[PDB]
Amino acid sequence: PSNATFKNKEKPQEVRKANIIAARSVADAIRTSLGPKGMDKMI
Amino acid sequence: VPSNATFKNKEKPQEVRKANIIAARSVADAIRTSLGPKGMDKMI
Amino acid sequence: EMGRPFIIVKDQGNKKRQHGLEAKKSHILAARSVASIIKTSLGPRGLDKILISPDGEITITNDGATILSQMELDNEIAKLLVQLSKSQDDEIGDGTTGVVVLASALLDQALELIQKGIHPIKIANGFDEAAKLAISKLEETCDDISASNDELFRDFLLRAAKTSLGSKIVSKDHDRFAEMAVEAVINVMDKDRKDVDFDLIKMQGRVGGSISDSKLINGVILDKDFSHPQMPKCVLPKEGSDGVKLAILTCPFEPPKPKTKHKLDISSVEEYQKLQTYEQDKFKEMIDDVKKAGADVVICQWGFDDEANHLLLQNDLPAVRWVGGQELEHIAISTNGRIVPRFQDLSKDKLGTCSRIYEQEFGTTKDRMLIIEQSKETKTVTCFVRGSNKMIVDEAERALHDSLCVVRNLVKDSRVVYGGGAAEVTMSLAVSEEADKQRGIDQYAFRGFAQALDTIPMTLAENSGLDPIGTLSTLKSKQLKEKISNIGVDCLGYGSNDMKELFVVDPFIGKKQQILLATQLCRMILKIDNVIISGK
Amino acid sequence: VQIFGDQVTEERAENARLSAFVGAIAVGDLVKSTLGPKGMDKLLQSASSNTCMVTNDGATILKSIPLDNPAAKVLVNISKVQDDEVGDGTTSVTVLSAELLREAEKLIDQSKIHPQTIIEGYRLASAAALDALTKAAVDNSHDKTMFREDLIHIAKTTLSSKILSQDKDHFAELATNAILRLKGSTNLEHIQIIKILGGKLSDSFLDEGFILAKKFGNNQPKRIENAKILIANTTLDTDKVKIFGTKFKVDSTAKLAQLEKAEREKMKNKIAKISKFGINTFINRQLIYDYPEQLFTDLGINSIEHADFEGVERLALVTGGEVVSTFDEPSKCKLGECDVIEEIMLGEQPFLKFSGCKAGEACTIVLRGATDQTLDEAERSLHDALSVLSQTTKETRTVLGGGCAEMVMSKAVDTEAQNIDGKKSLAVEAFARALRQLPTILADNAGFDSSELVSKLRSSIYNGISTSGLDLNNGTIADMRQLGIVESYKLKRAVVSSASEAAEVLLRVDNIIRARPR
Amino acid sequence: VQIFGDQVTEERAENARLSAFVGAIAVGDLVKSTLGPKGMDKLLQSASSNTCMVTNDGATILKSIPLDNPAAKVLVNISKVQDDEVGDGTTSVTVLSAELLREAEKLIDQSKIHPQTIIEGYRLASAAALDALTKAAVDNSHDKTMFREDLIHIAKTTLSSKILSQDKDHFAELATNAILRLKGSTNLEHIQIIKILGGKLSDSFLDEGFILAKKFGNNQPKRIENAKILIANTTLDTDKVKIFGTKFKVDSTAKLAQLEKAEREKMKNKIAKISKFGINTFINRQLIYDYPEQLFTDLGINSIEHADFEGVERLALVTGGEVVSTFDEPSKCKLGECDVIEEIMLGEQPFLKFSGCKAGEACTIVLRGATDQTLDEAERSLHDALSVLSQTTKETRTVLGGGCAEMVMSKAVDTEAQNIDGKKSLAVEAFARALRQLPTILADNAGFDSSELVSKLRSSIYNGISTSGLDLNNGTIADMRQLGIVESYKLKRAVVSSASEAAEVLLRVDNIIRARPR
Ligand SMILES: Nc1ncnc2c1ncn2[C@@H]1O[C@H](COP(=O)(O)OP(=O)(O)O)[C@@H](O)[C@H]1O
Ligand SMILES: Nc1ncnc2c1ncn2[C@@H]1O[C@H](COP(=O)(O)OP(=O)(O)O)[C@@H](O)[C@H]1O
Ligand SMILES: Nc1ncnc2c1ncn2[C@@H]1O[C@H](COP(=O)(O)OP(=O)(O)O)[C@@H](O)[C@H]1O
Ligand SMILES: [Mg+2]
Ligand SMILES: [Mg+2]
Ligand SMILES: [Mg+2]
Repeated sequence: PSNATFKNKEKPQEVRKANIIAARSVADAIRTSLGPKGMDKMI
Repeated sequence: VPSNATFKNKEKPQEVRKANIIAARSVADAIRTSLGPKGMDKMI
Repeated sequence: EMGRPFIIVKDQGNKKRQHGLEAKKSHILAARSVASIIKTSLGPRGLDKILISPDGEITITNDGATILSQMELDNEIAKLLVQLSKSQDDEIGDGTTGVVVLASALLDQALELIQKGIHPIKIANGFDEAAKLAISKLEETCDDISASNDELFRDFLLRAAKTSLGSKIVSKDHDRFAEMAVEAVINVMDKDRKDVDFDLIKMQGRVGGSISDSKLINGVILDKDFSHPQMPKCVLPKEGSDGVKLAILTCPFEPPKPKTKHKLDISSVEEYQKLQTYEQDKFKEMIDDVKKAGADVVICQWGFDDEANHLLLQNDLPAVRWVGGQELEHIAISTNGRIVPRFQDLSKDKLGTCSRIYEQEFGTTKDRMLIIEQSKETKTVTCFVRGSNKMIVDEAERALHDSLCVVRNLVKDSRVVYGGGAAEVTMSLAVSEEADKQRGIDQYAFRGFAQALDTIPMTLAENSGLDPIGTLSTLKSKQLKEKISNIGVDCLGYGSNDMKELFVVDPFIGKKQQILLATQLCRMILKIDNVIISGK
Repeated sequence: VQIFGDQVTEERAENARLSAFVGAIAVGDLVKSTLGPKGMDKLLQSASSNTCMVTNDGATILKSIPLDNPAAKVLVNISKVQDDEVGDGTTSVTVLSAELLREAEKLIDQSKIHPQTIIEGYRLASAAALDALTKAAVDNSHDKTMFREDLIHIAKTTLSSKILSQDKDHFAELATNAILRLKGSTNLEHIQIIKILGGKLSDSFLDEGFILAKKFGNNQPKRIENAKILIANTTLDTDKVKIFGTKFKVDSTAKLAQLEKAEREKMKNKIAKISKFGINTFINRQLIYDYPEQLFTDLGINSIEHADFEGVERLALVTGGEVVSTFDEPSKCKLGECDVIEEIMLGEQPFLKFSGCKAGEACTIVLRGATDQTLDEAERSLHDALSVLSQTTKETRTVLGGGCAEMVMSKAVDTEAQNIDGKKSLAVEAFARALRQLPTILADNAGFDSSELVSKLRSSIYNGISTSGLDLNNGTIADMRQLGIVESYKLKRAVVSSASEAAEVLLRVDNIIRARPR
Repeated sequence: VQIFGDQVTEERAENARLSAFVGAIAVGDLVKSTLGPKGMDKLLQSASSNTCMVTNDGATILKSIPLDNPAAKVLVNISKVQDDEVGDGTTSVTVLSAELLREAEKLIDQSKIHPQTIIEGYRLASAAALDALTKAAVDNSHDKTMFREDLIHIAKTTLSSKILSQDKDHFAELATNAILRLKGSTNLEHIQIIKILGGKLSDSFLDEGFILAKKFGNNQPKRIENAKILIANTTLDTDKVKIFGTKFKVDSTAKLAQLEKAEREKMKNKIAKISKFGINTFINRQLIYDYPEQLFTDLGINSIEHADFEGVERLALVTGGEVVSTFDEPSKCKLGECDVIEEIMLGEQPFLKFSGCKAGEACTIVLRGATDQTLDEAERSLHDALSVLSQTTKETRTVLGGGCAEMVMSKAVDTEAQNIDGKKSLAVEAFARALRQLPTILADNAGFDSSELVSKLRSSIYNGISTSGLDLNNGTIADMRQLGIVESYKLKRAVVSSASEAAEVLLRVDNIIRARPR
């Protein structure tokens, strides 16, 4: 309860959340290209 | 004799008092020439 | 104006003119801004200051010569104080922070006299006469230490060393710094104890380790390593030897070629085959001339081609490449050798002699540096300084450099004084006593010079957290009751205001220049009337 | 009257002392979370080329991030010196030197202590801290078995703060054997690190030999047994002789063909002298053209080109041979010996592997990683571990880690604070509380208590037990001798000396002057 | 995803907090030098109109200085609330509320305590601090001799920090007699303060009767013996006829001449009803036209016009009469009497002086100074002193000041802190050390070592002697009963309550959302 450590920093856990969102957004772009039913990507 | 008692902090007020005296004496220098019967008028 | 443009000088509106009392007030306040900066760093209780260069490099020092050198200013009066401390560091090398405080103290007392209606030349005439009365008074009080032998003469060098080492960063090691600074002059000096050569002592800094690793090494320290490092790092002499027979060569190892541009025409195969044998015969001849002379380590200015890497490896001859021309002069002095211009002039008498040649690993990677040691007293002493910060390795150079400037001044005969504010108080009461006898219009001139000398002892009480009024009143009352001039301000607070028991010693030639540089500079400043400053 | 020019920033007052102390707080707080095996890595955003760099070391983080505060540049320089001197502890120096300013800030503000008094307080406090580590140092160099075992425990402590803390048990022997191969050599440029992308992180191995990325030129076989390796530095390709003032005066092209043919005769005569050694392999650091390479085909001699000079010294120490030029004299020249030479392939690039070499003075480390960021981290993680173990062969004294060494020094600091009296007692005791922060941050990164857990370690030492330490795995007090947590004595003195000297820098600055940028 | 918008500044977690802590430090350091009798005054220069103000009050400094920090306005509002309810101690509230955050800043950092846990520590600490301060109070007003002497000691303590501190010995009687003449009614509307240039500060004298700057009529004499004073709410002016809302319909100008004459006889009959009272003096709230003024000369009636809203009640209470409107019934509104109505002159502006009235329920204070900067502070110096002396009439509980009250409250905090288990006990001890910061600054502004004076005062109270305090003149520990330093209980209770609640607000902020400024 009151004896717990507050750690003073909620930033480290918020930085990882912003890193996972941008990482999953890149993996979700090529998701439609997987398998024989995948689609080509023109760059 | 050193290292004991107290050490002065925030010395800016020492400079602020000097800046206030120097600026006040500069104003007193222009009016100083008007002192006495030999003084001159100041046109503003 | 009459309606036509009136321009006497090009860039009329750009340049400005100052005259009257406003021109004098701007010059005094310009020195007060510089003084209050230097007064904080004066004394062993002073504090350093960060100097930011336009290129991003930083410098931390309390030295008035270094602070003002890298300081970018505008007003020319403050720029005159820059060369004031530069004049003190170039010649004497000690008391750079005292000449700025003393000069501004003369200007502060002169501003009060100008407001009273005194002509500026009459103020400058009073400071010149009062400067010679203070120097002649302190010259009679000091005593000659030259009567002591060489055993006691080393003690006086240790006394003035510990004083100059204070007030600067890394002042905890001053005990060992004072010992190493004196031993450099003990090794390098004339037999008559006169006119010692300072250029024979080089200051070589190194970044790494800790300050406790600083030690004296007599020899040459080079940044270049052994070429083709298949040879052992530490070179040892032969069983019996006269020495290591160090060789110095300003000529690279190459087949002889004309200095002028030449054209070698080969008209046949037979002429080309002779060039093949002529090529290898020279590299075999150059390595034999060194072996016949008994030399071991060969030093080359321009280096040599990879052909001689294995050639000098077979004969076990260490070699270095790309050694600077200035370092070659430093090498021949330590080993007492002679530079050999060519193999035809190579002899065993021109080879240098040193105790040992070796390299140190220093840190993890860094770079490889060569170290030379001497087996006896020589004319070369190289200072070795280490530190955990780049700023520490830098400031420690000029910290020991200024310490060597104090010792070389003591080499001059029959000049010594005791510091700690005892010199300024003794010379202050001598000037104030003459003011009562002379009277006249110059009576107020000696008062301004006497009050200016007391500013240095009062500044020492500010950094130590003392009362400048109670400290100055004690020093003045002591000189009137007794003739002992050795009582002064103690910023370390060990008691015993007598300087004889505290061992603090300063060169008289350094304190004499402080009055001359401060008085003669204020004489020029007080003569300035019209100030013309062009726009940048 | 302003003596300074335009756009000149200076603080002569409290703003200067405030900016100097707070400037070190942001530097200390940046590397604070990177201290300990539970610390987290930091990310660096490059201003150009968009090259990301992830490193736990504080030396790279401080040098990469631009800092315009001079108070910050002092903590950056001491980290570069700590990396270049010992090779490890760059974060510990920055944190410890920052905590010295934290305790010195409250003495000037609250306690009203003179700045030099705080500086003179650390002088007598650091003397007791360095003497406390001397009596706690144990020299195991008298036994080769106990000395080799200590090299493994030191590697486990250094590799724990990096990403290798999971596999550090497998990598402790690889880093220990690599130092034993050097036989006391402190030079780390003799060990090659080849980073390979892909595979498991635990697949990193250390071969006995020299692994060269270069391959044979054209027709040389991949695998050959009983091959004598020779190294030649100079020329042997289209030799220019020496002087540049040589020319060919030709009356008719019939004679010109004989002059160029004589150049090929010089090449054939030089290769013919190489065959007199009886070597199956030849290596040139300079690249070899097609004409001289074909001469090795009939002689059965291998050829290798484009070898870097820093790899030549590494190669010469593996084969135990000698660099040979001026082939006229075979007697004074020495060649290297190798049992078998095979060309392998790791990933897409084939490599040249050596095995059964006579001399072990140099080796080559191969690393495996999932990303190049882990590869750059794996090389820097071993560079910090191999640097401490290299200095251990020189100075064999060791001191226990895990919060023990920091608290033992604070025991001698509190003793000297009573005899000094004066106002320095607050400055001396401030140095002891600054030593509490290093084991405290170890518990902060692991999510532990910063008060009761530290008090248990402090009360255990004053009872007569000097072997007590902090255990971050179980979150309690454990013995450091059993857990095998120990560091070099040179690392302990370097952190205390560098932080004490760096703290004396900013405390001496009353005024900060900033010139107009260029 | 940015939901808020463009140009929206927001801070979260460790970024959100430490914005409130630095804000309290920047605000607390401004009023830190103004605390105590040796404190230094602060000059405030406006960005427009070039108006400067010299003030020692912490509330007036924070209102003038623009602050965009949301946490800075927290310390500004509590300075206004402390100024609204009491008027003194606004500097101590800003400092004490800032010291609570400075101590709590290290609680979350060093000891790792949750912010809400620290709030629970102040709740138990403030409850024990108010109980110890209440028991230390001494009952007052039971004796009229001791009640008057205690008011003199309060005025000397409040004016000690003001520029009046040199002349406050003579000003203790100036501010005391103004409260006793109020007859229990607490208002500052009844006390007039007039600024006069010239002379010295100690030339300020107490006004017997009521003095207000006015002017006599043109034909009216200056001095009248035993004059009757009346105040009229209604003004003598053209009233139209009665109800307004009308205009005259004139068929022939023969009736128009007698029409304007009828309006002249209406105001003439109104003065005839006023003359039935037999008054020698008349006072109106608004400007009087020249026509009714001539009727006062033949009847021997003084005239005073352009009376401020505050001047109506100030004059009516001193004379004892009440404001008359209809004038119809002579028996009602019995009027007082003034001995001397003769007007005097102070400086270049003559001031109407009254003497020998029936009631002293309203007062007037004359102040003389060299510059308006001193006169602006001289009014605010007495305004803070008269506010506490007025609140002391209704609230008789008083306590000892001079740094003693803060130390006595901290004694009970450390007593109950030993019986509180858990991590919240560290926040309780932080409240006790925060109470010791107020007497610590008292020694810093006086040029004396704070570590020596606070340590001797802290250990002296634990011995059982609660009368010990700080003496800034001799720089030692002296008794507060002998020095005569007494402060009201309402003053010290408002400082502890406002500072403890203000620090609780900023510790509850984990996020700050700044909208785009208009
Ligand atoms: N340890 C000391 N004890 C007494 N006086 C000292 C001591 N160190 C320096 N001083 C005095 O302080 C003055 C300034 O010395 P310092 O600032 O160290 O170098 P510089 O003379 O170049 O300014 C000297 O004149 C000297 O008399
Ligand atoms: N298993 C463990 N238990 C307790 N402490 C440990 C353990 N592993 C490492 N440590 C401690 O964590 C610290 C890691 O410090 P480190 O981050 O390497 O500092 P730097 O980066 O400056 O070298 C070491 O000083 C060590 O004492
Ligand atoms: N003559 C005095 N001697 C010692 N302490 C004093 C004296 N006068 C005032 N103080 C102390 O100064 C503090 C501030 O007083 P005051 O100026 O009334 O409040 P503020 O500074 O908040 O406006 C009080 O807590 C009191 O203890
Ligand atoms: Mg010096
Ligand atoms: Mg490490
Ligand atoms: Mg007050």
